[PDB]
Amino acid sequence: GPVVEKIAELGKYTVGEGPHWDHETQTLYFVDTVEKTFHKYVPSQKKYTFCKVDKLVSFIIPLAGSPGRFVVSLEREIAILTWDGVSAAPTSIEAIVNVEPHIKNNRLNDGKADPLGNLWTGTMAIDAGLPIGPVTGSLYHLGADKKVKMHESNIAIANGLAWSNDLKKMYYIDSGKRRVDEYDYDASTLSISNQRPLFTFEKHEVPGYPDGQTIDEEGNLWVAVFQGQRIIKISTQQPEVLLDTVKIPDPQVTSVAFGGPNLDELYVTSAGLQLDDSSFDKSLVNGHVYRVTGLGVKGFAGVKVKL
Ligand SMILES: [Mg+2]
Repeated sequence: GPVVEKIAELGKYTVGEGPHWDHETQTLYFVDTVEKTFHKYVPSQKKYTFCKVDKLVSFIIPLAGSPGRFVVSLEREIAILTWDGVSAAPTSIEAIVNVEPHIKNNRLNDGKADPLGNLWTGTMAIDAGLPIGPVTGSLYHLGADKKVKMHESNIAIANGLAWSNDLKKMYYIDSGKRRVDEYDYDASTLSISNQRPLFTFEKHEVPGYPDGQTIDEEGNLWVAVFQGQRIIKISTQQPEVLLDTVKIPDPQVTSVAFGGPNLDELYVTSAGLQLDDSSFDKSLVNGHVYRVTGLGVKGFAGVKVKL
């Protein structure tokens, strides 16, 4: 019986997203895509701060070796944000690369560093829709040479990413496909190949859409289910195996990250934005942040981007 706790200190988010646990400073970072804000929460000291920008944002990841600098998305730009962690505006922003300069109605969505510190992230139409909408996105990684390489195309809603502990596989979610895919991942060349479905929602009566994901020390995936009011735990040893379900009060669960001193607390973001064709009445759709404990598994600290 896991225990799910609403973090009252944090309030309500329109689309809370992109949780990142920095273990060295025991700090959780996350974003609100639609409200154009970055957020910082220090649980041990009950400290909460935010930063405002004027572009759509989708991730915030500390830069390796540079305290107070972060790699972030600003619409289609990957940028370095210099932020003191407390002032409401950044100190400076420096663009690294625009991934799609000539696709004006796209944006970056989910992004994460692979275990080697390479940033992987995908794009999507700003007006992407569920269950059907424009399909214009692609999946990229950024090299330490500041050039992007494309790995996948025809993505509707570029979402959660994770890598196996032995660095042989990569897991990926296009929410439009309502499944989690697995790929063979070559750490030497950074190539992915042999795409196959790992877990298909329709085969297991799972409502909603997969969104963010993370992996634990046992190699199982924890997947946020947007419009499913839950997180699910799924096997990576065998396809199509649902291991557990944990209900979250907010229906629009968006993403997940392990954190806390012992890396055994699961932080969970959600979205209060009410969409058309929701399966839930508006009084239920709030956008709180949750902490889940007693899962009996640990995960890994967030990886910094090397760049
Ligand atoms: Mg997402």
